[PDB]
Amino acid sequence: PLVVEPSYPDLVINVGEVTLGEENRKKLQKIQRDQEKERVMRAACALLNSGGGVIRMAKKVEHPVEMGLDLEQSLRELIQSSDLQAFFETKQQGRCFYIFVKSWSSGPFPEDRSVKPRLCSLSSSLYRRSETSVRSMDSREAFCFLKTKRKPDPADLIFQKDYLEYGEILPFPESQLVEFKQFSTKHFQEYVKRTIPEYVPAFANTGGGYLFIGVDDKSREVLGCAKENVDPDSLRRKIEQAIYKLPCVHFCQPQRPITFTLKIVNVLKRGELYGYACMIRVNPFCCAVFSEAPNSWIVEDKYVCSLTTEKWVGMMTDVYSKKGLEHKKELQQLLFSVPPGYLRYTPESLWRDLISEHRGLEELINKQMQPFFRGILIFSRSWAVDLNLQEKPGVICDALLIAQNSTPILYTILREQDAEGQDYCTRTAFTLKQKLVNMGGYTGKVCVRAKVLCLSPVSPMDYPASYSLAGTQHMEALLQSLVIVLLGFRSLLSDQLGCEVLNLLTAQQYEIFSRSLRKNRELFVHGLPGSGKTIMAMKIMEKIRNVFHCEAHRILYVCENQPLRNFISDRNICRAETRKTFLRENFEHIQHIVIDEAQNFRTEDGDWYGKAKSITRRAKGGPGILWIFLDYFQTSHLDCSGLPPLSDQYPREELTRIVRNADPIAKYLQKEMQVIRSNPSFNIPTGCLEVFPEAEWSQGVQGTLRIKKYLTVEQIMTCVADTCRRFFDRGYSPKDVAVLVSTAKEVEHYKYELLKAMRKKRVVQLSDACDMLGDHIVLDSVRRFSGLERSIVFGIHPRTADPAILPNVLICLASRAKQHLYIFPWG
Amino acid sequence: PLVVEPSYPDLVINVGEVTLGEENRKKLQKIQRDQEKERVMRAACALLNSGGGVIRMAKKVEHPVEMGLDLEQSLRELIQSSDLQAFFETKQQGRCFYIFVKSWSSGPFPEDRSVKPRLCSLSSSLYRRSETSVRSMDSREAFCFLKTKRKPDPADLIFQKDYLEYGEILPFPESQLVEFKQFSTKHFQEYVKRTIPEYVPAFANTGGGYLFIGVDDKSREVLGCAKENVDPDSLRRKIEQAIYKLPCVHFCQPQRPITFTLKIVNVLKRGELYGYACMIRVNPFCCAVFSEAPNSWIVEDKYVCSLTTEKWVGMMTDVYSKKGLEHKKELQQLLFSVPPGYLRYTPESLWRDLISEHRGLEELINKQMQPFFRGILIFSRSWAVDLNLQEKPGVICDALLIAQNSTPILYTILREQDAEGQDYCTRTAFTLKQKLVNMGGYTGKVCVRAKVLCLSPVSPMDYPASYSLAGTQHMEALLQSLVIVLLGFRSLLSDQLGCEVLNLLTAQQYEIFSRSLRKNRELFVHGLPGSGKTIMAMKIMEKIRNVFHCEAHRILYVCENQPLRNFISDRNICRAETRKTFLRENFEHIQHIVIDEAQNFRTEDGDWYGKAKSITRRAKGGPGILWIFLDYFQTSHLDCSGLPPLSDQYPREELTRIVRNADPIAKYLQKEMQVIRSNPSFNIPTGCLEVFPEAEWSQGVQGTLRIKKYLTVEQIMTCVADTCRRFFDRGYSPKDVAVLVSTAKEVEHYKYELLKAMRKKRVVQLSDACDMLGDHIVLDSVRRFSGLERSIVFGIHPRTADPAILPNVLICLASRAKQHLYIFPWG
RNA sequence: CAGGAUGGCCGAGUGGAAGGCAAUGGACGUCCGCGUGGGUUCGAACCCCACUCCUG
Ligand SMILES: [Mg+2]
Ligand SMILES: [Mg+2]
Ligand SMILES: [Mg+2]
Ligand SMILES: [Mg+2]
Ligand SMILES: [Mn+2]
Ligand SMILES: [Mn+2]
Ligand SMILES: [Mn+2]
Ligand SMILES: [Zn+2]
Ligand SMILES: [Zn+2]
Repeated sequence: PLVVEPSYPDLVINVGEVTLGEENRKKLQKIQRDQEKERVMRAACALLNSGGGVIRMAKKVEHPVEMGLDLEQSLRELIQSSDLQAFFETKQQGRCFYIFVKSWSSGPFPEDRSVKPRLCSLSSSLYRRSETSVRSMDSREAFCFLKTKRKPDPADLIFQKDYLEYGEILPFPESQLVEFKQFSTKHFQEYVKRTIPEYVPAFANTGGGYLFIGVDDKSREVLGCAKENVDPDSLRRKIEQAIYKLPCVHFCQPQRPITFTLKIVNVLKRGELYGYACMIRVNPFCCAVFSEAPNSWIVEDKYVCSLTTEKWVGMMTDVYSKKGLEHKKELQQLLFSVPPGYLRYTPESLWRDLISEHRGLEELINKQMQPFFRGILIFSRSWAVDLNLQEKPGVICDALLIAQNSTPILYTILREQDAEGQDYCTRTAFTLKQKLVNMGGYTGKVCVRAKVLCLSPVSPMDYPASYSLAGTQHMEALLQSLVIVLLGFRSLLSDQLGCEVLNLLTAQQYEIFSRSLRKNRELFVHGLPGSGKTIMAMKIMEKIRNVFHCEAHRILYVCENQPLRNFISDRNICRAETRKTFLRENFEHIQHIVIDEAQNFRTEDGDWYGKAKSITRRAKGGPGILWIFLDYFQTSHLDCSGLPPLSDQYPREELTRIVRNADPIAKYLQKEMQVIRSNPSFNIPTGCLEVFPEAEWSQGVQGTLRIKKYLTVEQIMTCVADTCRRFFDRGYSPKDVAVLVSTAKEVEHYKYELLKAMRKKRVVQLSDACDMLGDHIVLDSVRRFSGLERSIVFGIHPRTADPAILPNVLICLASRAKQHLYIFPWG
Repeated sequence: PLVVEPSYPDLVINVGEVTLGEENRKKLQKIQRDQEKERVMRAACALLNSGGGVIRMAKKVEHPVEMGLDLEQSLRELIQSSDLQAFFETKQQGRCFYIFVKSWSSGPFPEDRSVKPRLCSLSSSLYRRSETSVRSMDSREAFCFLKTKRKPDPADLIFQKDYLEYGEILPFPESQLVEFKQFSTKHFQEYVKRTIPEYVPAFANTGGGYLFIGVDDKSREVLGCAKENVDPDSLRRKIEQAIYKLPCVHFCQPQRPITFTLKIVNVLKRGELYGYACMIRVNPFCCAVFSEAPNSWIVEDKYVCSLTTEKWVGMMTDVYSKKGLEHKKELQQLLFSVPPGYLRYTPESLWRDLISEHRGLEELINKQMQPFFRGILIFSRSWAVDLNLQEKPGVICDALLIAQNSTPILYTILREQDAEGQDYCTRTAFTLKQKLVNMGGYTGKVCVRAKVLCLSPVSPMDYPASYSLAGTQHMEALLQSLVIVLLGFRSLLSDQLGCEVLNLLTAQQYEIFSRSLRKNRELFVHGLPGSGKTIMAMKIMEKIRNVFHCEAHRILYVCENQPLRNFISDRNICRAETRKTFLRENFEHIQHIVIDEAQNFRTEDGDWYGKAKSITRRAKGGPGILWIFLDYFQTSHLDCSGLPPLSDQYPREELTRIVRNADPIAKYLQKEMQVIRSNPSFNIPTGCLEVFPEAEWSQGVQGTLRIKKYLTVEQIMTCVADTCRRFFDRGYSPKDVAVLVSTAKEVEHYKYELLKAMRKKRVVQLSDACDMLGDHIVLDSVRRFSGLERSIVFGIHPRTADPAILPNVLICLASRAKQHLYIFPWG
C-alpha cells in the first residue's frame, strides 16, 4: 500500500519501484504497466486533494529518463488539461525519481467555489447516456451535474407488449432513450448482470430510457435467449438485486430509491415459445446515481485513503477567519510589509528580547541570513505553540524566513544540541505548510524547509526552481496567506492582526458615519458599548478641521473624565477640556464643539448644554458644529446629566455595530445589555434603551473571556501577575494591560497588593490612567477609565454602594477590553 | 460552400446529402466519411456561434437511422461535454434529417462571461508542449491561455557545438524543453516544412525549447541527413520561411516576430562529412502563436464564413441597455406578468383601438387563439417597425404569442391576401428570435414560428418538444429576455418599460432616503430637477403613517399650486392643502407636516414656516415630523419665500440623482443647470445652487429631445397635432401628453389654436391641469404644472416678462417630461 | 480478468497489402484505407489509447 514518509516537512508518498521511460514501459506487460500507473495516479490524486506534496519512486536505471506517455496522459486526465507544468514538476537524482504535486484547490473559500470542482479524481463513476452511447463525467462535468441536481415515444409502444415475435423488426434505432443488446446462449445471465451497472445509471442520470436485451443491434430483430438457458424468475431477481446495489445519492426529500419497470417477456416463434427477452424502462432519477464508489483519494492522518461516495459528493457540492480573508491585503501590508533591499526581523520587541536574553543569538542569525538580501524573518517563542502544537523545552525561538530567491524556511534555534530538535522543526514546518495551503488558501507552489540551529557549539529534499519565491508578488501572496493562517490561532502576531482587523472595522463604520457632517450641525450620537464612539468623535474632529479649514485651537472637546481628556489632548486635534473647566473658563473663539460621554455629565456646576449652544450659534460662517456623543448603557450616576429630554435630542445618529471588542467580549456585552434593559435606572430616559445592535454583525476576531470567583485577593493578584508574566514572555508589551478596580478608594490598596505579587514576576512599574503613553500597566478605577481601552484587562471585584448603579459597572468594564478580559467577582 | 436558406424564420443550413447510420458510414471510404463529417461540423459550429438554428441534410434511406458515432464524437468535442442533449436535438422525416442546434453563448453580457469562451471551434490551432508531447488546446484551454497571455540545461551544451559525430548518444531525454526528430527518407525539405508548424508553436507558446531534427527518438543517436539528400543553406531558408509564416497575435508592444536560433551543423562519420543535422532553439513568445488559422465558423449575413485569426482571438478574449438587464425580473412581472389559467392581450389600449378600427379582427384573433389556454399575446401596429425593420403597408397588426405548451408564434394580420406577407412575417420572426438570443441573452431553446393571417377571404419545421414553453419558468425567462430586447428599441412597450425602469430607480433612491425618518424630526430636503423630490414626499408620508401608526388624515401636505394639491389629494395618503389655505384654516388636529415646493411660497399671507413649526413641535405624541421639500433651481418668483436662512436650514438632505427623466432630458437639465449657476437669482442665497448632480450617474432610459426653432405659432400647433396623432396611432393614450405654455394668460389662445388643428385628428376634448387623471391631453402653463409629470411634453414659446426668470422657466418645463420633450422657442 | 475484426470469398502477414479461388480498395508520384476514431514514429494492417458488436 501507499503511506506518507514520516520524516519530511511535506506530504511525501513513496510508491516504490516504477518503470520509467516510454520504451521501458512499452516493453512491460500490460498488467504491470497498469498497476504501476494506478499506484502513481493514486499518489498524484491524493496529493492533489490533500494540499500537494511529493511522489517518490525508485527507478531501475541510473541515467535520466522521461516519465512515459501513459503516465503523462493519466496526469493530463487528472488535471483536465494539457498544462502539466502548472501542477506537476519532476526531478530525478541517481536511482530516485521525484514528482512534485501542487494542490488542486486551496483554502476553505476558493475564488472558484462555484466554478471548479473541489476534488481531482481518477473517475467519478457517474455515467450518462450521450445520444447512442454511455460516457463518464469528468470532474468538471460531474461538478456541473451535481450542481444542477442540487438545485431546489415509439419505444413505449413496444414496451407495452405482453410478448414478442421472433424476428420482429423494431421500428426505431438506438437513440438517446433506447439501447439494444444481444447476448450469447451460454452467458446470457452474466452478460445481463454486467450490463445493468453501466446502462441503468446512464439512463437514470440523464432522463431515463429503455434497455432491450434480446434484440439484434444491426437488424433490430427480436431474438431473445432460448428458453432452455434462462430462468425468468431468477433473471428478474438478479436484475432487481443488480439495480438496487447501485449507490444513489440524494439532495431532496423524499429519498426514494432508483425507480424503474422491469419486464421479462416471452419471445414466440410461429405460435410457440422460443425464448425470453429482457426489457427495462428506467425513469429519470431525482438525483445522482453512481455505478460504484468514486475513485478519488485523499491523505488523512498518515494514510492514502479513498473517499466514500457520500464524502465525495459532499466535497464536490460544498478558525477560518472570514474578516482576515477579506482584509488579507491590508493586514499583510500593515504587519508583514515586504521591504525593498533589506531583510526585516519581526516582531522587533520579541527579537530584541531574545537577543538580549541569549548571548550570541544575534551573531548566529546574522551569519545564517547572509544569503538572503530581501525578505522578512518572523520570530516567535515557539511556532509549534503558535500553531496549537506541543511545546518543546530547550527551544530558544522559532523563525520563519520568507525572502526573495528562496523557499520558505522554518528555523528552530536550540540552546543545546538535540536529536529530536530536527523532528520538532519538521513537524512544525509540515503543519505550517499544510495550514498555508488548506487554511491560508495559498494557490501557488509552496514548501517549508525545516532547518534546526543550535546556539551552543536523510537529506533535505531539493525542490524545483519554481518553488522559490521569485519576487514581490509571490512573497506578498504567501504573507497574505500567512495572515489568514495566523488569524485562526492564538499568538502575538495573531493578536496584532486582530487589533488591526478591529481598526479596519472601525474605519469602515467611520466612513459610513462621517457622511453626516455635511447634513447636520446639531447631532446627538447614541452609541452602544464598544461601538467606537470615541474613535468616531476624534475622526470627526479631524474631518471638521479638514473641511472647515479651521485650526485645532478653534475646535473644542468636552468630556467628564480627566484621563479621557488627557488622552484626547495629546492627539493635538483640538483643545480638550473637562465639563467643569468648560463651564468655568471662556471659549468665545471656539467655532465647533464636540462633547463625549455626555450621559456622565452633571447639572450642578452649570448649564453646559446652554453654554455650548451659545458658543456654537455665534459662529460667523453660520452656526458651528455641536455634536454630543453619549451612551446610556454606560451611565455612571443616578442624577440628570443636563441633556435635553429624550424627545428633544434630534437629529440623531446611532452607532450600533460593535467594532472595538473581540467576539467573546462582544457577545458578553450583548448578553449583559439585556440586564440593563430589564432594569434601567429611574433617572435614565424611559425609551432610550430601545437601541439594539445590528442583528448579524460579528467581528470574527478571537479573544479571551474568563471569570474566576471564590478566590481571595492574594490569589487574584498572583493570578494577574502570572498572566501578565506569560503574556510578556510571549512578547506582549506592558502597555497592552490595564487593571480596573471598583473605585479609587481601593486603587491605592490594590497598587501595593499588586507590586507585592508582581515583584516576584520581575516588573514593578504601574500608573494611573493619566499617563497612558508610558510602557507600563495601568491600574485605575473602572469609571476613571471611561473612553479608554486596552488589549488586556483585569477586572477586579466589580462593586458599588447601591444596586441601583451596580448593573452598568460590568458593561462599563468589559467595554474597555479589546481582546483579553479577566473578571474576578465576589464569592 | 454552405449558405443559409432564406425562406425560414430561423438560421437553416442545408448541408446536402449525408450518409447516416454507423453501419452505413463504416462502408464509406474514409475520405468521403471525413468530408461529410467536416460539412456537418462546419454547420454545427456556425449555428453554435450564430445563435442556433437547424442543419438540414438529406438522408439516402427512408427508415430512421442513428446519427453515427463519429458525428456524435465530433459534436461532443465541439461542446466539450458528453451532454449533447443540452445543445443538439435531431428529428427526421422521410428523406430528411434535421439537427436543431442551440446557441453556445447568448446575450451581450453573459453570466459565464469570464468562465466559458464565447465561441465553439472545430480546432483552436493552438498547441503547447506537455512534457514530451505536443497537445492542442480546446476551447476552454485556449480561452484560459489567451487570458493569461493578455493580462498585463544540458541541451544548450549540445546546441553550442558546431558539429556532431554520427551515432553519438545524446546524454538527455526528450522533455518539456527538448524534442528529437529524424529526417524523412523521401522528401526532406517538404518534411521539414510539415514539421516546423507542428513543434515550433508548441515551444513558443510555453517556455520555448529545442527541436533536434536528425536525432533518433528512441536511441537518442545522432543520425542527420545524408549530404547528397539536402542542401543546408536551402534547408535554412525554407525553415526560416516556415517559422516566419506562423500566424501570431499580440497583446503588447512592441509586436515582435518569433525569436529563434537555427543551426545547421555538419554530421561527421569517421571524420568525413556524412550529412547535416538541424537544431532550432525556440525562445518563449510574448503572446499566442497559431499553427494556422483557427477552425471556427460563423454565419455572416447569409454565408457560413470562417473567422480569421485576429477576429477569433478578439471574440475569445471578450442598444445594449444595462438597467433593463438588471431589472428584467421586476419589469417582466410589471408589464408581461404571465397569468394563471387564461390568455392575456396586451397592450389593452392598442387592442381596443385595433378591434374598433377593423371589423372581425376580434373574431379572427379569438378563433386563432382557441388552443392556447394560458399565456400572453403582445400586440403592435408592426413588430417590424418595433424592431427597426421596414414597414409594410397593408399590415393591420402583429401579435407575438408566448403561451404554455407552445413555441413562440409571431402573427401577422393583413387586410387582404398577399404574397409578400409570408416573407414579411418570416423576416420579422427571424429578427425577433435572433434578438431574443443575441441581445436578450436567452439561454434556452427558442424558436419563433411565423404565421400570417388575413381578414378578408414551404411547410413549417416541426421543432422538438423541448422548444415548447413548458410552463411559468420558461415563459418568465423568455419574457424577461423580451424585456431586454424591447428596451433597446423605440416603441410603445419600450417606452412603458422605460417608465417602469424610472419608477424602479426612484424606488431605489427612496429606499436610500427613507431611513432618515428615524433620525430626523425637522429636515430640509434640497432636491435637484428631476430628482424625484415629490415622489419622495409622497412615499415618506406613507412611511410616516406606517411607522407612527397614525391615521392618514393626521398627516398634512402643503404645496403652492392647486394642480399639485389635487394630484396629491386624490391619493388619500394625507390631507393636502395650499399655503393660502394652510395659513388660514384650523390645523390643530394635525401631527406631521410635509411641505413641498417651498421655494415658491410667499410671505404676503403670513408666516407659514412659523405656523408649521408651532403645529408640529406641539404635537401630542412629542414633536412631530416637519420635512420641507424644496428646489431652488425651480424658483418661480423673485421675492422672499419665507424660508429660514440657508445657514439655518438644518438638518439637510440632498437628492442629486436624476431619476425621473430619460437620459436626453437628464443631460439637457444638467447642461441648463450650468446657465442657472452662471446667472443666479438675487432673491436666492449664495450657497444653495452649489449643489451639483451626481457626476457619474446615468439613467439608462432612452427618450426624445428635439428643439424646433424659428417656427410660427400655426406651424408649431400643426406639428404638435401631427406628433400627437403619430403617438396615438402607435398606441399612446392621450393622457401621456402635456402641452405647456409660457404663462397662464396665453392658455386660452393656445388652447383655441390647439383645437383648431386637433379637431382634424379625431380628438376634441382637452383637460385642465386640475384634472390630471383625465383621459385627455393637458394644456396649461409651465408654472401651474410644477410638481407634475407626463411622458410627452410639448413646450411652446418658453418666455417670461422679466428675463431674470428665463433661466428657471426652461428647467421648470424640461423637468416635467419623463421621456419625450419637444421645445418650440421664439423666432 | 481477457480475445477477435484484412481486400469480392478463404486466408498469410506484428515496425521498412502473400497466395489461392491482365486487372481485381480510393482521392489527387503523394496521401487515405486492414472493425471505427485518435495517438507515437522518419515509417503502422503491425505499437498504445478510446469506442462498436460479439465471444471466453
Ligand atoms: Mg477473411
Ligand atoms: Mg492475420
Ligand atoms: Mg481502421
Ligand atoms: Mg497507411
Ligand atoms: Mn449501441
Ligand atoms: Mn447496443
Ligand atoms: Mn519525438
Ligand atoms: Zn432525490
Ligand atoms: Zn506580444
